[PDB]
Amino acid sequence: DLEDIANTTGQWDVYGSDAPSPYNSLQSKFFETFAAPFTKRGLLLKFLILGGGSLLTYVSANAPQDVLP
Amino acid sequence: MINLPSLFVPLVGLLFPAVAMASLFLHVEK
Amino acid sequence: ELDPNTPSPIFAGSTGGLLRKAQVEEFYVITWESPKEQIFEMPTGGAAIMREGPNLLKLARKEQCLALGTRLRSKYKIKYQFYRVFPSGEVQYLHPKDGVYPEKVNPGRQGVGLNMRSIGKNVSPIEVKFTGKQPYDL
Amino acid sequence: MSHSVKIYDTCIGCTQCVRACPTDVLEMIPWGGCKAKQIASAPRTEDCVGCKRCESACPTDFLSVRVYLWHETTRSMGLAY
Amino acid sequence: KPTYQVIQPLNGDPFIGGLETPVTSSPLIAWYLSNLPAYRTAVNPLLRGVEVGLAHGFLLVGPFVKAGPLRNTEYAGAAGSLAAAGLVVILSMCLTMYGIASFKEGEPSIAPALTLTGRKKQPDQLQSADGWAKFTGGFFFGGVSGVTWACFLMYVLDLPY
Ligand code: CLA
Ligand code: CLA
Ligand code: CLA
Ligand code: CLA
Ligand SMILES: CC1=C(/C=C/C(C)=C/C=CC(/C)=C/C=C/C=C(C)/C=C/C=C(C)/C=C/C2=C(C)CCCC2(C)C)C(C)(C)CCC1
Ligand SMILES: CCCCCCCCCCCCO[C@H]1O[C@H](CO)[C@@H](O[C@H]2O[C@H](CO)[C@@H](O)[C@H](O)[C@H]2O)[C@H](O)[C@H]1O
Ligand SMILES: OC[C@H]1O[C@](CO)(O[C@H]2O[C@H](CO)[C@@H](O)[C@H](O)[C@H]2O)[C@@H](O)[C@@H]1O
Ligand code: SF4
Ligand code: SF4
Repeated sequence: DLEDIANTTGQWDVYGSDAPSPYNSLQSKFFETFAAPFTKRGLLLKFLILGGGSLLTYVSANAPQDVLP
Repeated sequence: MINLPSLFVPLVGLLFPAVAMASLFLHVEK
Repeated sequence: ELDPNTPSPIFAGSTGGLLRKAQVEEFYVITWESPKEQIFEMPTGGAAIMREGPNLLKLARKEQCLALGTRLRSKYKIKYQFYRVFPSGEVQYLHPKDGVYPEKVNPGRQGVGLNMRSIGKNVSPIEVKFTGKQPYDL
Repeated sequence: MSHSVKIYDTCIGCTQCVRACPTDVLEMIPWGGCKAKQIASAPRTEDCVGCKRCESACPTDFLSVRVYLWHETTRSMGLAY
Repeated sequence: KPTYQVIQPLNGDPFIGGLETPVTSSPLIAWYLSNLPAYRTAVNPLLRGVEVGLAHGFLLVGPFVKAGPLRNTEYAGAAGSLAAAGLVVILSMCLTMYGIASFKEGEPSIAPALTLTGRKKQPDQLQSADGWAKFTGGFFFGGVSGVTWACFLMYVLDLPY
C-alpha cells in the first residue's frame, strides 16, 4: 500500500473555520474621534440635512454671470 | 450683483422632497 | 447541521423550502409512517425517498405540508402528522389536539355559522353606524 | 372576519360533497338534526389563506366565499417572506 | 478529498436552499471576503466604515467626470469632486434613516477580543443602532474624501489605445 498514502498530511484537516488570516491593518484610532460629528452622532442628521444640503444647492444654484442653461 | 433668483426649485422640487422622503419614512418608523 | 445529524426524509439539494422567515418567526413541519423504500413527489419541486426514522420533514409554511396527502394519500397510509414549531416551544398544537381526520365527531370547538341573523333577506344593509354599545363585535 | 365568507348551505353533509381547502375546515360538528347531521360553516379559522376552493364543491346555495377578510395576516397570504 | 467536500446541499440539511455549489462556498472565494462584514463582525462597524466609504469613494468619478452631463470637463472643479461629493451625501443618510430600522440601544465596546467569538446567533440582527451610526459615520468620511484622491490624483491615464 503506497497509494495508500496516509493522506499526505491530513491538514488537521479543516484548517478551521479556524484561522487563515490575522485581521485589520493597525490604521484605526488614527481616526479615533477623528472626524467625530457622526462620531458625536448623539442627536444629529437634522443639521447635516439643512447644512450640507443648503450648501450643495444654495451656491450650487445661483452663479454671478450665468454660463446659462 | 446681477442675475440670481434660483433657489425656489431645489428648496422645492429637490430639497423639500428630501425632507419628506426622509421625514415621512415615518410611515415605516420615526 | 451534522454534529447532531438526526435525519429521516431523503432529498439532497434545492432552492425550494425554508428561508429567513422561519427563524425570525414561525416554523411548521410534517411527519409520517411508511412501508418499504419508496420514491416521492415533494412540495418545492425536486423528489427523493423514505424507509423511516421519525420520517420528519420540516416545511416553510403549513399549506405546503399537508399536500403530502393531496397526493400522499394516493400512495397508502393512515398516519401523516404535522405540528407547529416556534423558535421557542408551543401554544398552537397543530395536528396534535383531539381525534383526527376533518369529518368525524368528538367535540365542536368553534365555527358557529349565522352571524346575528341567517342567510335570509339581508337586503337589510349595514345597520347601526358602528357605536360602542350594541353587539356587533363578532 | 377576520375570515368571513359564507359557504354555509343546509345539508352540511360531507360525502361526495366537499373536503378540499388547506387546514381551515375541521367541521363535522353534528347540530341536533340536519339529515346526514353535520353542520355549520367552519371551525377555528385563524390558520389558513383565502380559497373559495371552499365551495367550488358542496353547496352554499346563496354566495360561496372568496377573499373577504381584509384584516389579513401573513401566514394569511403565503408571503410573509 | 471526496467528489466535492463530503458532498453536501448547504452546511448540512437540504431543506433550506443555498444549494452550496461553487460561486457559493469554495475556499477560493469565501476567504476573499471576511476581514469585512462577511462571516464575522471583525472590529465593530466603526472602521470598516471608511474602507467601505473610501473604496466605494474614489469610484463615481469618470462615471460623472468622463460621462458627466456635458462631458470631458475643462473646469478645474471636475475630473473629480464637482458635485458627486453629492452621491455619498444623498446616500450618507439614505443610510442613517435605515439605521432607524435598527434601534436596540446599548454600549459594550467589544471590538477588543475575549474568548474565540461566534457572536453565536450572530445571524439575524445583533448589531444595534449604536453601531450602525459609527459605520454610516465612517461612510461620510469615506465617501466625501474618497472623492478627492480621485480628484486630487492628477490623471496619467491610459487611453483608448
Ligand atoms: C426638481 C428638480 C430638479 C432640479 C432642481 C434638478 C437640478 C439639477 N440636475 Mg437633475 N434630475 C431631476 C430633477 C431635478 N434636477 C430628475 C427628476 C432627474 C431624473 C430624470 C434628474 C436627472 C439628472 C441628471 C442625470 C443630471 C442632473 C443634473 C442636475 C444639475 C444640472 C446642473 C448642475 O451641475 O447642478 C448644480 C449643482 C450641483 C450639481 C451641486 C453643487 C455642489 C458643489 C457646489 C459643491 C462643491 C464644493 C465643496 C466640495 C462643498 C463645500 C462644503 C463646505 C461647506 C464644507 C442640477 C443641479 C446633472 C448634474 O448635476 O451633473 C453635473 C446630471 O447629472 N439631473
Ligand atoms: C415608463 C413609465 C412610466 C410612467 C410615465 C409612469 C407614470 C406614473 N406612474 Mg408608474 N410605473 C412604471 C412606469 C411608468 N409610470 C413601471 C414600469 C412600473 C412597475 C412595472 C410602475 C409602477 C407604478 C405604481 C405602483 C404606481 C405608479 C404610479 C404612476 C403615476 C404616479 C406619478 C408620480 O408623480 O409619483 C411620484 C413618485 C414618487 C414621489 C416616488 C419616487 C421616490 C424616489 C425619488 C426616492 C429615491 C430614493 C433615494 C435614493 C433616497 C434619498 C433620500 C432622501 C429622500 C432623503 C404616474 C402616472 C402610481 C399611481 O398610480 O399614482 C396615481 C402608483 O400607483 N407606477
Ligand atoms: C449582479 C448580480 C447578480 C446577482 C444578484 C446574482 C446572485 C446570485 N448568483 Mg449569480 N451570476 C451573475 C449575476 C448575478 N448573480 C452573472 C452575470 C453570472 C454569469 C452567468 C452569474 C453566474 C452564477 C452562477 C454559476 C451561480 C450564481 C449564483 C448566484 C446566487 C448565489 C452565489 C453567490 O452569491 O456567491 C458569492 C459571490 C461572490 C463571492 C462573487 C465574487 C466575485 C468578485 C470578486 C468579482 C471581481 C471581479 C474582478 C475585479 C475582475 C472581473 C472583471 C469583470 C469581467 C467582471 C445569487 C442569487 C449561484 C446560484 O445559483 O445560487 C446558489 C451559482 O453558483 N451566479
Ligand atoms: C436607464 C438608463 C439610461 C442610461 C444608461 C443613461 C445614461 C446616461 N444619462 Mg440618462 N436618462 C435616462 C436613462 C439613462 N441614462 C432616462 C430614462 C432619462 C429620463 C428619465 C434620462 C435623463 C438624462 C439627463 C438630463 C441626462 C442624462 C445623462 C446621462 C449620462 C450621465 C450619467 C451619469 O453621469 O451618472 C453617474 C453614473 C454613475 C455613478 C455610474 C456608476 C454605476 C454604473 C457603472 C452601473 C454599475 C455597474 C457596475 C460596473 C457593475 C459591474 C460589476 C462590478 C463588480 C465590476 C449617461 C450617458 C446626462 C447627460 O448629460 O448625458 C450625456 C444628463 O444629465 N440622462
Ligand atoms: C446597504 C448599503 C447601502 C445603503 C443602502 C440603503 C440603506 C438604502 C436605503 C434607501 C432608503 C432608505 C430609501 C427611501 C426611499 C423613500 C421613499 C420611497 C419614501 C417615500 C415616499 C413617498 C413618495 C410617500 C408617499 C406617501 C406616503 C407613504 C404617505 C401617505 C401617502 C403618500 C403619497 C403621502 C449603499 C447602497 C449606500 C451602499 C453601501 C451598502
Ligand atoms: C475628543 C476627546 C476624546 C478623548 C476621550 C474622552 C471622552 C470620550 C467620549 C465619550 C464620553 C465618556 O467618556 C469616556 O471616555 C473614555 C474614552 O477615551 C471612555 O472609555 C470607553 O468608553 C466607552 C463606554 O462604553 C467604551 O465603548 C470604550 O471602551 C471607550 O471609549 C470612558 O468610559 C470615559 O472617560
Ligand atoms: O456667481 C457664481 C460665481 O461665483 C463663484 C462661486 O464660486 O465664486 C466667486 O467668489 C469668489 C470669492 O472671492 C470670487 O473671487 C470670484 O468671483 C468667484 O470665486 C464662482 O464660482 C462663480 O463664477
Ligand atoms: S354545504 Fe358545503 S361544506 Fe356546507 S354543509 Fe354541505 S358540504 Fe358541508
Ligand atoms: S375557503 Fe377559505 S377557509 Fe376554506 S379553505 Fe379556502 S381559504 Fe380556507
